[PDB]
Parts: sequence; C-alpha cells; structure tokens
Amino acid sequence: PRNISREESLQLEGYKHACHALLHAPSQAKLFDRVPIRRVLLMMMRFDGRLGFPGGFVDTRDISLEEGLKRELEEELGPALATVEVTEDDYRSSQVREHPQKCVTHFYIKELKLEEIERIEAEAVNAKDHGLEVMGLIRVPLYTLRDRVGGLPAFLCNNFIGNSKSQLLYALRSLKLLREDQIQEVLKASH
Amino acid sequence: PRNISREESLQLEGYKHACHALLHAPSQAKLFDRVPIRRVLLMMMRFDGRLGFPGGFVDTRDISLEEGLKRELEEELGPALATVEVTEDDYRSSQVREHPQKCVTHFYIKELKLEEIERIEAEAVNAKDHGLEVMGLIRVPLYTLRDRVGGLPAFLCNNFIGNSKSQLLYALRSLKLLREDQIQEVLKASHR
Ligand SMILES: [Mn+2]
Ligand SMILES: [Mn+2]
Ligand SMILES: [Mn+2]
Ligand SMILES: [Mn+2]
Ligand SMILES: [Mn+2]
Ligand SMILES: [Mn+2]
Ligand SMILES: [Mn+2]
Repeated sequence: PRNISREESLQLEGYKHACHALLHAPSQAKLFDRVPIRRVLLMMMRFDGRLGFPGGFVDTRDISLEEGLKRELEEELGPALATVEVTEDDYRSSQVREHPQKCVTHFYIKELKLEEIERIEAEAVNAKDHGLEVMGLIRVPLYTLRDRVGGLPAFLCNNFIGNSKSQLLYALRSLKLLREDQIQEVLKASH
Repeated sequence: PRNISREESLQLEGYKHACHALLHAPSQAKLFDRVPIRRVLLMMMRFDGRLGFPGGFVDTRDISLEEGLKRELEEELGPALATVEVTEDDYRSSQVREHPQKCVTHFYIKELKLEEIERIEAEAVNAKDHGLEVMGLIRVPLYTLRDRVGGLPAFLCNNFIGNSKSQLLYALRSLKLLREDQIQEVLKASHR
C-alpha cells in the first residue's frame, strides 16, 4: 500500500474504503508471575484463516468512516461495543492501493480501561459474526521470551491479512511500546 | 517427531509427557449463507505467539494421562471443563522426539455437543490462564474459499507449536473431513 492523508483519500472517486481498529488497555498482569503483559492488544482470527483487526468496508456516500467502523465493530466484536465510541480522534492513518482493486484502508487506535476490553472478550461470543466472519479474538503478546523467539517475534510469523502486520508494527512504535531497534530485533528474530 | 505406542511411551524413562486435545462439535452454520462450517474445531493462540491445542505437561508419576489432561483443560479452557468427561477412549496417538528436550506428546480427540463448545468459548474468559498461557480460543476454518487459498489453506500458514499442525491434519483425516488427496491439495495450495 501507499500512505495517504484522510482528507485526500476522502476526495477520491471509485475507491472502496475499509476501517479497522486496534483496541487496547494497560495491564498489570505478568506471565508466569515474571514477564509483564504490559498491555492488552486485540486482534482476531478471520473466516479466511488469517489474523486481522476488527472492522470492515464503509460506504462513505452513505455513512461516515466512524459510523461505518462502529457498525462493523458491533457485528464482529459484539454487544459490549455499544458502550464504546471510536471517534475521529482515534483515527491514525490511511493507506491506498489500486491493485488488485482500488482500496483505501483506514486505521484507528483506541485505548480502553482494562475492564472494558475484558467485557468485550466476554461478550464477543455473542457477536453476530462469531463463528462466521470472526473465528475468535486473540491478545497480541508484546514480550519476547528467554529463547529470544517466543512471544512477539513468533506471533509475527502468523498469517496476517492485507497490511495488518504493518499496522500492528505502526501501533507498537506509535504507542511507544517498542523502540525502532526493538522492532527491528523482533523482525529479525521472527525471520 | 516419531510415531510411538502409548504403552511403549510410558515405559520410556527420562522423557517428559504432554497431553493435548481437539474438542469439536458438528455445525449446520453456513458462512455467507453459502459455505458450510461443517464442524467447530477448537485451537488457541498461545502465550508464545503460536497456535496449538489446549492441554500441556502431564506428570506420569502423578496420575494418568487422562487426569493430567483434564486438569490442564480446566486450567486453560476454564471451569466449564470440570463437567466434560474425557477418557482413554478419547486417546488417539503418541509422538516421541529427542531434539530440543526428550518429549512424548499424546493427542486426544473428543466430540462434544455444539452447545457445550459454545459454553466453553463463552466461559473461556474465566479460565485461570486467559490472557496468560492462553491468548484466545479460535475455531479452525475447514472450507476453502473461491480463491483456493482462503480458509483452511491460509490457516495452515500460521505459526504452529511443536507437531500441532501434523496433529490437526491427522484429525481432519481421522474424523473423515478431508481425504488424503484433499489434504495434499490444501498443503500445496497453502505452501504456494
Ligand atoms: Mn471485517
Ligand atoms: Mn465485517
Ligand atoms: Mn462488512
Ligand atoms: Mn498448554
Ligand atoms: Mn497449561
Ligand atoms: Mn504451564
Ligand atoms: Mn502445565
């Protein structure tokens, strides 16, 4: 894909748009009582056997990017999202491609309280798309284990849809979770 | 990994033992009202960023391979499992390996009702290991989409722990969900 501004992407004609969101909350939990979780980051296994972020297509002639995302988040993540307001303030980036098809992808990042993310996971099973478009929700491991591979580097060898891996890596840098050198180390160990 | 009898494996001192289980249930659901789900098969995202089946290390001097499995299932999947039977009749295969620790793995396949699986997924959030060892449950796509890659072939390109991928393909044949040529077709399509 190619980087584009929101305003520029919204002036385009004959492009399909999609919105996807990273929902996250801080955690005081420690794996094996020693390895800090740091933060809960939500992704999903999709119907197509690839990992991704919740969200989907939006017809911007009908509804705003935010309204489209909202509807798609309720379908995929479930009832608990009616208490969540992902707004324009949560918008981060847009990327554009022309092949195979003209598509713009918008990426949102929204911090929640831990209890809020926990409620989302608990009610995700009740989503309209559970066991269909959505095959399950997963947390992203942020740590690297002692073997220097387990955790995030191994996670990054899974199968990701579209530019979702790049969006994840963007969030990690954006949220100041990992330094640039740390991101490169994680990608080296992964490959 | 190498195939080994259950009877032979327990008499092999110095080896560590682990037990893992495929819990599954039939389904009448259709993806996009078109592609039959056929069956719900449970796997998980692990703390280590790999996909696997629920279960884990079982001390053989402690109790039976069944008992060690049942406690891990409750630990990983939650309190719903206390009610789930589990028996030697659910045992399927054992694999032994030397490289990277001496390890015997036992594979279990148990068919449940769809409601039971649904209840399991719904209370998984309550499991001692949710958000720790277990990063979330997932269902396995059994179908292949029109592009001939999406669904099962794409799913098999994920990162699988140990021989869990081998184990899954065994189950797909074992439960007669795919023939051998069909399995060979998804593996090539996957690796392409
Ligand atoms: Mn979607
Ligand atoms: Mn959707
Ligand atoms: Mn949609
Ligand atoms: Mn385990
Ligand atoms: Mn365990
Ligand atoms: Mn453990
Ligand atoms: Mn254990």
